[PDB]
Amino acid sequence: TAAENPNVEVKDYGDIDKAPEERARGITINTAHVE
Amino acid sequence: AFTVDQMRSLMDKVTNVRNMSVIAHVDHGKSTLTDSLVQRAGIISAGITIKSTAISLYSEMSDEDVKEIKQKTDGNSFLINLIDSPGHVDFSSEVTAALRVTDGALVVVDTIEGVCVQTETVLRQALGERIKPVVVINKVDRALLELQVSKEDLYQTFARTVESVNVIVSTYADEVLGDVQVYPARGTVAFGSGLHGWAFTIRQFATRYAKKFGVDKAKMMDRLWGDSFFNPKTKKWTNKDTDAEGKPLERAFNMFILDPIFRLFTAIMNFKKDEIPVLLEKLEIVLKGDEKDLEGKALLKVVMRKFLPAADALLEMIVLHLPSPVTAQAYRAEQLYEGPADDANCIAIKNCDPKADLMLYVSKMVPTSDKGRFYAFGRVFAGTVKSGQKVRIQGPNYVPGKKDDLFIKAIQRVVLMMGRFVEPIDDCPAGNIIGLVGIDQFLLKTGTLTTSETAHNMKVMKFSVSPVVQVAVEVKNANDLPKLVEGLKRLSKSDPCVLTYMSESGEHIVAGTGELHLEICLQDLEHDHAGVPLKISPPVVAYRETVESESSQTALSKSPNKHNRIYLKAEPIDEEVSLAIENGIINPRDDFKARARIMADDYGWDVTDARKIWCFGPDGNGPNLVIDQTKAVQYLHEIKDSVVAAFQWATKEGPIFGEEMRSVRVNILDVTLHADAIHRGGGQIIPTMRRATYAGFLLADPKILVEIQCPEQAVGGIYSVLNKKRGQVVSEEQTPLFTVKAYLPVNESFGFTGELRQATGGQAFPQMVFDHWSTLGSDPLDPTSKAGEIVLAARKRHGMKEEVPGWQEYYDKL
Ligand SMILES: CO[C@H]1[C@@H](O)[C@H](O)[C@H](OC[C@@]23C[C@@H]4[C@H](C)CC[C@H]4[C@@]4(C=O)C[C@@H]2CC(C(C)C)[C@@]34C(=O)O)O[C@@H]1C
Ligand SMILES: Nc1nc2c(ncn2[C@@H]2O[C@H](COP(=O)(O)OP(=O)(O)NP(=O)(O)O)[C@@H](O)[C@H]2O)c(=O)[nH]1
Repeated sequence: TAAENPNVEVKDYGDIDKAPEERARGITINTAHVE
Repeated sequence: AFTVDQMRSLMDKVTNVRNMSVIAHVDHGKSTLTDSLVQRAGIISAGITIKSTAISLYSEMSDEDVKEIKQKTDGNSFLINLIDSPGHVDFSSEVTAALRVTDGALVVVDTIEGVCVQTETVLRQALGERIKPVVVINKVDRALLELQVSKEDLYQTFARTVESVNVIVSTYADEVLGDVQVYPARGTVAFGSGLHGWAFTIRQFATRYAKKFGVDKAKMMDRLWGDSFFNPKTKKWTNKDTDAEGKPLERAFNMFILDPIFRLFTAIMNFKKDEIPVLLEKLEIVLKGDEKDLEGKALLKVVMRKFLPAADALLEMIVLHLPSPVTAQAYRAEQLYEGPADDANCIAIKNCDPKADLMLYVSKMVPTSDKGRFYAFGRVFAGTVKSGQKVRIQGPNYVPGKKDDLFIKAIQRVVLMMGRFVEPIDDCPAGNIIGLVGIDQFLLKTGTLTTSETAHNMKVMKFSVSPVVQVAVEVKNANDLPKLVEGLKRLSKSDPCVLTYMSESGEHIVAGTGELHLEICLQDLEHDHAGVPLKISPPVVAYRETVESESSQTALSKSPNKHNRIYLKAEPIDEEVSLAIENGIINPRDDFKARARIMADDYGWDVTDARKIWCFGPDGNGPNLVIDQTKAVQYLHEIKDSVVAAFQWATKEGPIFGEEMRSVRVNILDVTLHADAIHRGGGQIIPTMRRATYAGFLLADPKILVEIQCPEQAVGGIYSVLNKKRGQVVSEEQTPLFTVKAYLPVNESFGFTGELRQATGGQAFPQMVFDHWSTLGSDPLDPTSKAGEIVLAARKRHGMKEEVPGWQEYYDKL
């Protein structure tokens, strides 16, 4: 969507599973919100 | 990248807004799919950061596409709010809150694993919020690369996954919504690989082959799915999978959509460099520049992105099928609103009226980097919220009549919650999601903001949601206690599902939904919230000290002076009576006469004994009593205070190992005092009474609701576990699931939640509340009996001598 709208911040995979636990287990643990 | 003006303009056309989230079992690719959406349509503004809670997407559809949208549309631009949802799926209320602010959901299902319990759990909760679902069967690449699966097998797998899903939907979806099931032919199911950027709908292929087969796409998309066959030999479309001769016909879906894809994979991955250019040319795919040199997966990834852009498939289902707030608040108003259905605020919700009084629901408090400040996250259902606006904050217990939970305060700032960032804005009308700053202190977790004195307050899914896992927390360095007490408060505010309280034994308790949840909580508490070395350990269980029968013989004890003696016997107080005292039927301060009539007429007591209760204990109101049965003691009235005081002391600290007494009745049979008050003084009689009580006690044969919801076939595991833990079934009721109620000793509940999921295949959900005191039949004084082991462990833990002093130790022979 950010290709169509400059007003969308892109979030990459590692920006979403960013927690130290998530990295340690290699899964999502926390809900993440993106726009 | 848009400007605040562009965003605000986009937010005016709520007909072209989509509030939704992604539902997925761990590892099914929820993250990589959203990264795909964000990279393709994410929106960004043209030093305060927040935890990413929601992301905005932007999408434009073609004029023809927009005509297909079966709902009010204004133009070809769409604003999509991808709302973050927690990862704990125990039917928790944190999840329900997140879903509550969405109207549609993108459900991710794995090609191989299919629909798993976690998936069913969030979907079930979603359906309970009248959310419309759309599916994406993800990880398709695994079936082609790893498993080498065949087309018909892949098909069958897809069809079974779609069926599993529509079983959950048909079961929990409100009949008033109509058919909310999902159908590949209607474009509500996508297939693909979030890791590799390609996806499609039958519609896109219909558009592609319509103007080529000389047929309108409405006809084409019906033919591109299910039992439609095109016999190249007859050049005709039929619904029979065989021809006249009976030979096997390949399904249109396989022949026109899968085959081209299969051929691209096979040619590119096998380096057939003379077959790739032709295939690409036929599909009208153009490699430019450095792309012409790619091979293998690299070439594949690039070719599939051009052929069928993933985000494109997902955005198509979102825009065309997920519902836009005007449409939804019309049939969601009544549930959302506790008040009158005819009420002015309920109507404003149904109409999503921005000019009405305010009806803003606070979904949760979100952590910010603004030194311990939490911003309120929520949705404006009615009216419009403004910066510096005077509003009425109503907690979870507020009622229009009382002033409970009410908090009038101005809203400091209205901010757009964009990922980890915020953007101050002046106002926000009904139908939008928004963040409020300055509400921290007044609200923790859910709430309801209104601008009407009449306004009533606002309301929750088949993961654990109860704080069943708990530990005792304490600072390693005494002086740190202040930070710990403060950290717990900070921790509680940031986590809705976390619980902290002080135990009967004086320990700070922290409890979490599950072992993992509790672990994050303790880590965060220790590292951030409190930031001090913490010591973690199990909770100490409290016990009661009672008697099973009357004293086998009169208890006799003398005072230090050796001049005073008390003669008494102890006997059990009936449970119904102890309960009556504990719960308010028999009270310490009631008029002794009326109380005695009740104890005698209703509980079998002798009315004289009752009229003569001297006190309750411990703390003057406990379920233990001293009754006066003496006949001619001269200075009785003068020792009463000493006797009462000694009882408060005796019942507070039992002789078995220092636990409080319960259900203990003490009858004073006789008292012999010295003639002169000097030697009769409390300092003489208080010890006597306490010593005699302990003796009467020891001479009286001393002794010291788990609700589970689950499927039938799983119930067997429940009985299996319970039997392994001195459990006992109580009730088995019920066309939802089953609910087994049972008694489970507290000292048998550590790890129970784990052994239960393991014995029910993760289908059982426990709930536990303290129920009763229960008398252990074993000897408390026998170090090897069940009760005795507990007594020996507590004694050693407290540095007392192991042997329990026996009654003879408090008996003073005449
Ligand atoms: C809403 O959540 C509830 C449930 O988790 C449960 O009812 C739990 O029980 C706590 C205990 C409560 C009992 C009464 C106060 C008297 C006896 C108490 C207990 C002591 O052994 C039994 C349970 C478990 C406890 C020790 C081991 C911590 C209790 C305690 O508070 O010490 O309390 C919380 C607040
Ligand atoms: N082959 C292939 N792999 C993919 C695709 N989409 C995601 N993956 C891979 O599958 C793995 C899991 O993706 P991920 O997005 O983290 O899964 P999840 O569903 O978010 N995780 P969890 O359930 O723990 O949240 C990753 O290694 C990712 O590269 C795809 O389209 N094709």
